[PDB]
Amino acid sequence: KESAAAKFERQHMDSGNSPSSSSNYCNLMMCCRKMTQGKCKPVNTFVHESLADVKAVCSQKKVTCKDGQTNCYQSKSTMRITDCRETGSSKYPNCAYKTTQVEKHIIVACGGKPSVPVHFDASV
Repeated sequence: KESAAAKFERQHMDSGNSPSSSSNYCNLMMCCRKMTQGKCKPVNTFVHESLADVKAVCSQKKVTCKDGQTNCYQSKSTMRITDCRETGSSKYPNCAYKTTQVEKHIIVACGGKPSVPVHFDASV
């Protein structure tokens, strides 16, 4: 019975800067949050930075996304994301995730008074 945001965050703001590894965080978080149910997540972008800033990003700069949908917000600065993907190897229940470390502006979706980020659009 989360306000969406908290769960969205735990699915996305993995947290803690770490410019290394890749696969480890990818599979670890998915396992930890047991999102490796019925079918696993072919793509998901894991943020590894100050969760406090995410709530600020939400309340920083609206950008018209590649649709003009929601009211998506671009981060102040480029943040550490580990862009997580299932390799052409992932075989549920033997799911196999691999991340791509990139420093890009997360594009988050804020709402749900008091305004908190509840979805993600993309990162650039």
